[PDB]
Amino acid sequence: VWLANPERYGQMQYRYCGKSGLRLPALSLGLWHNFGHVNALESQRAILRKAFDLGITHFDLANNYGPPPGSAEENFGRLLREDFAAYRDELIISTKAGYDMWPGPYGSGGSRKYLLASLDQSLKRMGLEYVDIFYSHRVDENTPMEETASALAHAVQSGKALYVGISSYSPERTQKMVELLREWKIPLLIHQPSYNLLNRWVDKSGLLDTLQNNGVGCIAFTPLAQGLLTGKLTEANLNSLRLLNEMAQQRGQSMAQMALSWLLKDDRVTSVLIGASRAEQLEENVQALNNLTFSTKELAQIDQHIADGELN
Amino acid sequence: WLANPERYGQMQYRYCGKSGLRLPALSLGLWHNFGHVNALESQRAILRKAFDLGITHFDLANNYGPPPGSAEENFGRLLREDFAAYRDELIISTKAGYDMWPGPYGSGGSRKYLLASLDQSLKRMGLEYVDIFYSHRVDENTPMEETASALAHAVQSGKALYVGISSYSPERTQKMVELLREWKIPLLIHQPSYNLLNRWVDKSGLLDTLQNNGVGCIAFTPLAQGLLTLTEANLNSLRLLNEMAQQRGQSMAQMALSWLLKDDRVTSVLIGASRAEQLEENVQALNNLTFSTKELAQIDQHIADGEL
Amino acid sequence: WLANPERYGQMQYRYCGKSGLRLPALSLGLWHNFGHVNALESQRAILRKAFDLGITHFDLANNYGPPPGSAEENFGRLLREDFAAYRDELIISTKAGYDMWPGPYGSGGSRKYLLASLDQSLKRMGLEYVDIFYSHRVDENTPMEETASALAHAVQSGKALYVGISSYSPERTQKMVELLREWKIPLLIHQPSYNLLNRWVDKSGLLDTLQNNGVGCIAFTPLAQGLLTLNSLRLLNEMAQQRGQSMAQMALSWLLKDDRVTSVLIGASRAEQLEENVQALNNLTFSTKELAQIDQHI
Amino acid sequence: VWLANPERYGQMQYRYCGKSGLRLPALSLGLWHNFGHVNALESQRAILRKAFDLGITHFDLANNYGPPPGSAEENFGRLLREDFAAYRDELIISTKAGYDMWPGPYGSGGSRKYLLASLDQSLKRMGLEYVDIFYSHRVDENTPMEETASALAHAVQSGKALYVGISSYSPERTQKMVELLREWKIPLLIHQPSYNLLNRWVDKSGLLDTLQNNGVGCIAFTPLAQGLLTGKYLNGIPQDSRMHRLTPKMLTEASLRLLNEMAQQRGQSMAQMALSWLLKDDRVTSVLIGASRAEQLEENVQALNNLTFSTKELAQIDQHIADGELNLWQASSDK
Amino acid sequence: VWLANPERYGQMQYRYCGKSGLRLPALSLGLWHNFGHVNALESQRAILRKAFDLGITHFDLANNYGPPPGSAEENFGRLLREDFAAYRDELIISTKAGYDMWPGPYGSGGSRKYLLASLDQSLKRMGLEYVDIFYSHRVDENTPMEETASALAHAVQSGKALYVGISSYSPERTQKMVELLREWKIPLLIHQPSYNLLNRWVDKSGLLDTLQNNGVGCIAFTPLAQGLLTGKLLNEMAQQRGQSMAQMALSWLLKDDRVTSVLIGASRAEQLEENVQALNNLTFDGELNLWQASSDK
Ligand SMILES: NC(=O)c1ccc[n+]([C@@H]2O[C@H](COP(=O)([O-])OP(=O)(O)OC[C@H]3O[C@@H](n4cnc5c(N)ncnc54)[C@H](OP(=O)(O)O)[C@@H]3O)[C@@H](O)[C@H]2O)c1
Ligand SMILES: NC(=O)c1ccc[n+]([C@@H]2O[C@H](COP(=O)([O-])OP(=O)(O)OC[C@H]3O[C@@H](n4cnc5c(N)ncnc54)[C@H](OP(=O)(O)O)[C@@H]3O)[C@@H](O)[C@H]2O)c1
Ligand SMILES: NC(=O)c1ccc[n+]([C@@H]2O[C@H](COP(=O)([O-])OP(=O)(O)OC[C@H]3O[C@@H](n4cnc5c(N)ncnc54)[C@H](OP(=O)(O)O)[C@@H]3O)[C@@H](O)[C@H]2O)c1
Ligand SMILES: NC(=O)c1ccc[n+]([C@@H]2O[C@H](COP(=O)([O-])OP(=O)(O)OC[C@H]3O[C@@H](n4cnc5c(N)ncnc54)[C@H](OP(=O)(O)O)[C@@H]3O)[C@@H](O)[C@H]2O)c1
Repeated sequence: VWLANPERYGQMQYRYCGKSGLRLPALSLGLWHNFGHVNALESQRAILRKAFDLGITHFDLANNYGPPPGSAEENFGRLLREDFAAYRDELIISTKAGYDMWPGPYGSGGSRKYLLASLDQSLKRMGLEYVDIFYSHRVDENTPMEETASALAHAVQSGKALYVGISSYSPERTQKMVELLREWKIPLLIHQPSYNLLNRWVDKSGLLDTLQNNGVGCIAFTPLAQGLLTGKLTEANLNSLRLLNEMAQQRGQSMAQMALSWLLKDDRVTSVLIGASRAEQLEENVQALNNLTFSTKELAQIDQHIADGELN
Repeated sequence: WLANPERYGQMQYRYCGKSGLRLPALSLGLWHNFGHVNALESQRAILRKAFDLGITHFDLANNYGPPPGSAEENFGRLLREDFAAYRDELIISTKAGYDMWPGPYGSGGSRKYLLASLDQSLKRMGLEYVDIFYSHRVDENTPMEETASALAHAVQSGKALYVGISSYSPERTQKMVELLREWKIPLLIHQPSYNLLNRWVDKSGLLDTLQNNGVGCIAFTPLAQGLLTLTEANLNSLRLLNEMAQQRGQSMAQMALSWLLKDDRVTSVLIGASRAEQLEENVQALNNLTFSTKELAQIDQHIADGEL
Repeated sequence: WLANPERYGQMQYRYCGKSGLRLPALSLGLWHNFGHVNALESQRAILRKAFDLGITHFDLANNYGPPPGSAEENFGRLLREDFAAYRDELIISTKAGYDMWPGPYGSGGSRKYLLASLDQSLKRMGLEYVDIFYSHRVDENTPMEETASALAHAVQSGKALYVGISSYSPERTQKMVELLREWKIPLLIHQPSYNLLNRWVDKSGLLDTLQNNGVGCIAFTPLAQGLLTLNSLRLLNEMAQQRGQSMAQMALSWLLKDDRVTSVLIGASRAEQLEENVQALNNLTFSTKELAQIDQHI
Repeated sequence: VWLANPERYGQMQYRYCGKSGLRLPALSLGLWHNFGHVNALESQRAILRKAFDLGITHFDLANNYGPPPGSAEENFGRLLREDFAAYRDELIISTKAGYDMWPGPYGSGGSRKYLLASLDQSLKRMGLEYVDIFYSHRVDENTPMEETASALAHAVQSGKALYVGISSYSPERTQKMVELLREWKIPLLIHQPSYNLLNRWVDKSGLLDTLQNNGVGCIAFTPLAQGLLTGKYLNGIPQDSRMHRLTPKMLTEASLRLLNEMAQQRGQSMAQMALSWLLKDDRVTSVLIGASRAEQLEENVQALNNLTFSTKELAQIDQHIADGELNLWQASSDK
Repeated sequence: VWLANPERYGQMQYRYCGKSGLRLPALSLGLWHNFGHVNALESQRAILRKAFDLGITHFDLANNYGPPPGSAEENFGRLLREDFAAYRDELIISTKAGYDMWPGPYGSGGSRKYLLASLDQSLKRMGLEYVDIFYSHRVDENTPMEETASALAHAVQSGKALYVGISSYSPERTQKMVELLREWKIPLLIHQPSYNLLNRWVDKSGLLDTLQNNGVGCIAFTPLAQGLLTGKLLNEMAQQRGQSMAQMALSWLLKDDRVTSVLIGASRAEQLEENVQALNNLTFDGELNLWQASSDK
């Protein structure tokens, strides 16, 4: 019998997702790594329990997370049944379809076949009646967005997803998906782009404007550039990373914490989607919330060191 | 049973019209050879070979057998036995429109027949849904509004992922596209008879209507039920068409299929089989999909000369 | 589908040993012609004709097909389609003992094999229980106490109404009667190979063991697989002609000439063969002279 | 989809269990270690697939195997569903109740309450309608054997277990259990004692004679003394070993260097000889090995190539291999 | 989510029930009163939680406990589902049939009809596959004991009761029930008689000897004479021992290995806390046996 921390909602920051009434935790946990059948279930269990005890209420999955593909969703479903029986309604669970999942022409892409068949498999693996958020995981340029949109609408209409989202769509495609979903009277909830201090296509492309103009949330994935922004590649690269680490030290933050605080420095990002291989990493990362302020000078110096090391 | 791991290596897949659904260039139909009059072991060897060759689309109708219904039952049986892990790699269709059961609700295009028939097909196959449900033919006594709305209810209720029509004129096809658009459903596919010796589809303007509306085309009786495998002039022309195939290094069947697949106007050709070896032969059509301008003229000329 | 209303008018039924169960004098076996290699419509026409002739007993085993299990599955399908309203008018048997599935639990007489096999058979046929469950053969490496107790568990648990054995010697039969009596279950039936050209049953004393213990006898391969349909076979055919019978009919009548045999378990590949075979019942008498001449030729 | 090795039944030896018709593989796999939630499911899957591909058809479990308790049974149930859907009827699956499993007075021991509640939990964890063998896992001197026996009989009668067994019972208690089960017309199938070259209470006590006289099988547990009889601890304690994760207290001055020579002389590893030795007698039905990786199964099954020992060999072993003081289950067998 | 006290098994004493392997807590909770639909569910919840947190693992019910009849079993089923979902297998739950439950000739007594139909209703009310102990609740002199026994034996054989018991049977009828149940290879587990300082028919009749000789446990009911032995001259002896009167009355029953358990009631948690402290000092007619009709037959 497991009891979650009664103070779990006392310290975490929650942000409204775009114009919706759904509040996401400022840090969410992704299950891309460390939740496959290659990882011991006890290690996974400790991570999920610590995340919920820190008030992280959003867990982000996809069909092909593991390895092997599907295993994160299965393991998550097991831990849900064992430790989160009483807590499902306090969690926001997402899954996605778009990348290679199973063999053949219906195992990848953006067709109605793949999306709806995949959603069913994901709900069965996780033991859920519905996900909170179902995503088109990437752009499929060979499926008309009308078809992808109508699949997402069917997920909602049928009660298999409460809300829908997209991931790695250009601003123009995002705008088209908002419009197609509006024809079904469904608001696009959220957009999940890769976004970190060293990868700012989101800024440069004008995505954040499209999102804000349409009331769509933003959840940043690989916010630590998969560990590059943690301190653990040319000479100028390393020297810049060293200087960024020194800025983080000046702020009283690890490099990881400053990378997260930077994404969260303004309202433009709803949540950052962190990974963890152990509970202590969650404890460190959520402390990013203790220092979300950057001076104009700091923001310039950060961009400058990135310019100087050619980390763009 | 384990499907061939290399099954997706050689088959060609085509997007169905403007949709994201990729059909195999050759699909298997179950019109013949899958009734209760046919041994289940023979059926099993055919379906297993089809999937091993990368044929992912299996086309059924309520009344396929004989007797009526039995193709769907037998398929369902084999699906459970051998394809338990593979449903989501398959495109399965059924249809309603011809005589299936006695009386005024057993044929035609009414909401009663279509929906009651879809339910019977899902139960016989053991499926929650078909990938493609079709109106199997035109019913001039049911308003197309009723037929279209029945197809829409199928989609809405989760009993069919997509819908199609079979043997509709270009004008009726265009009206069905429009009626289904009112429901925000794109018509996926049209299934006409179409082969070297039967080109109403081209001449009527059907292929243009399909392409213009982003509807796929799957050719039924692509071998003219074996003719492409009778007066003197007919036979003599078929002999010459056979010789052109020989020149190409193809059987007549393979050339007949390649010809339909020579361009993007056809999504798929719907072949039958009574044994596994015929599937092996037919899919080799993909090795030679090119026809010169001269070849296409000579083919049409021999067809003209034999009055085929 | 409606069964012939006169189906009980002509068939002869015999009490199985001392029990109250009446079997038809001719029963249908599904050893051949009911596999996935045989079209279902042909199978359907055979079963409908058998029931229309009053044959109420259908004999199956786990490994009947081919492939193994397919007879039981095809039977289950036809039961559901055509015999939905008639299950309680039918006596259905199955068996375990021969090779069914790979490995050490897929053959023989163990509790593991018999009880697992029964479960698979009931699932393949779509039945809550069989009327008769059999040990299909002797397993000299499993103690009979184990085999018997498995059969008893089948009865106690409601998976089989009665139990039987097949191809057991008179001595092993007697032991199985005794082991089952310890459970207060009477052995219903013995199924031996028995025909004009294979009479170990007579020579061994089996029929006496069966009668003494009230156990029924159902003869399998009663036509020696079709052989009883060269110079001696010619003369046996001439005796059949003299009786106004086909050779097949005489072979069956011969087995049924005594109260010693409850039923003969025929196979059929088409309906017409059933129609011919049941007419054996029109001439069940043999003179002493005939019986001698038959033995003399054969 | 997964396909088992078609030749899986070509090399393994199967032995009739006592006087029953149940044939166990001469090597069985136990899930005491390496199948908990602390062990990756992929590693477990590779072990079970290799075991079945070698013809090992018997998997032995217990309620409290893991860690944590219950997790071996849950993981096994998952793998059964995923890889062995078509093969359940080719497997012999056991579980047990008798050690500490859950808190309180009903969570340990031999009572009808504990045994029947536990069997239900094991079936639910494994996703099975029944186990092939249900055991009383040890002696409980405070529960009358009549109660324990009757609980095992209810397991059989109700269809939750095909056969029943006992583990670590003295010859006298074994004999009583055979008698009490006979009153229910159930034959006791099997006895599971600790038995290896360095732990021979089974020989000394007369247990093998009791078992044969009652037609009861014998499945030898810790047949490698947990790894000690593998030689893996002759020149150091390896990183990837149970002892680094069974302690170095067991490596006393008191055998292994001598035994290793004898094994070399036979063309066997020490592990193989240890197994062959248990299997030299037709009264040992099987040896119940553990494995932390597939390669260990491949080595161990080759024990079956050399099951013969000369009088001299047996004499030297009896002379020169003293009790190892490693029977951690002696409490049960001394009652 | 509710978590039971992790030290719940640290203080309670457990006793083997007769010759069986089943260990009952020395104090068990009965639901005769205070668990009907006339009692707030929150109050009931606080009592059961405290009982378990003190290591009391046995809860004793009957079909007609309430009021109204059946309601204790229903309330208990609810609380089981809400707070004891993870703990069923740590609990010993009993029910009974024998007194008036429903109208008519099948609603009382010892017939196979009443006992088996009643067991099915009890299991449905409590949401349980089986009870740990099913009892014949009293003697029915108009049903042959062979019938009652066989009904108890069917409960066990069918998996609806793990063990069976009897309540308020004379020594002679107890002995007959032991013998009848042995013909089914079932040992009678337990006898539940009224027994307290002011009501000792159990001693005088020879029942404790019959029980011990047959390996049957004894669970004492109305051990506080319903509250009379709580205080609301004996009180002065209790004071001398450093005990409340209640504690001394319970200690007295538990002074011997003759009593497996004393079956207390409670209307609030604090009474459980007080009563279990009886275990700290186990060393040493009121005309109130309202269940004497049954024990006199
Ligand atoms: N939609 C998409 O296309 C997409 C693509 C990628 C990811 N994502 C999502 O985003 C999530 C985040 O991606 P990611 O795993 O690359 O996240 P990240 O936050 O970029 O890196 C996470 C990893 O960095 C390490 N780490 C985390 N906190 C740390 C700390 N305080 N100090 C040192 N190291 C630390 C851990 O790895 P070690 O255990 O190796 O130390 C952890 O597993 C995923 O789980 C997934 O759901 C989505
Ligand atoms: N317990 C055991 O060990 C065991 C072993 C074997 C059989 N059996 C049982 O015994 C049953 C009978 O075995 P069986 O099929 O060999 O029996 P059989 O009656 O000796 O031979 C039947 C076959 O003979 C042919 N036949 C039948 N009637 C005929 C007629 N009137 N005219 C011409 N040909 C005729 C048919 O074969 P064609 O028409 O194809 O030539 C038919 O399939 C089985 O179905 C089975 O249930 C049991
Ligand atoms: N009834 C009971 O009370 C009881 C008690 C104990 C056990 N058991 C049963 O008996 C089974 C076996 O117990 P056990 O695992 O201690 O038996 P074991 O066979 O004495 O020990 C097996 C361990 O030895 C190592 N090993 C095996 N083969 C090897 C080789 N060829 N080379 C090197 N190392 C090798 C492995 O450990 P590492 O690789 O991790 O070092 C493996 O996990 C249990 O799984 C359970 O089913 C029952
Ligand atoms: N088999 C049968 O025929 C039969 C018959 C009767 C009972 N029983 C069983 O035995 C159980 C016990 O019956 P019972 O409730 O009369 O038993 P009891 O132990 O004689 O009395 C319990 C009652 O005494 C009062 N009390 C308890 N502890 C106290 C304390 N420490 N200080 C002050 N007052 C205290 C409480 O009543 P207040 O707090 O409201 O005053 C409580 O409801 C029943 O629940 C039932 O399961 C069986």
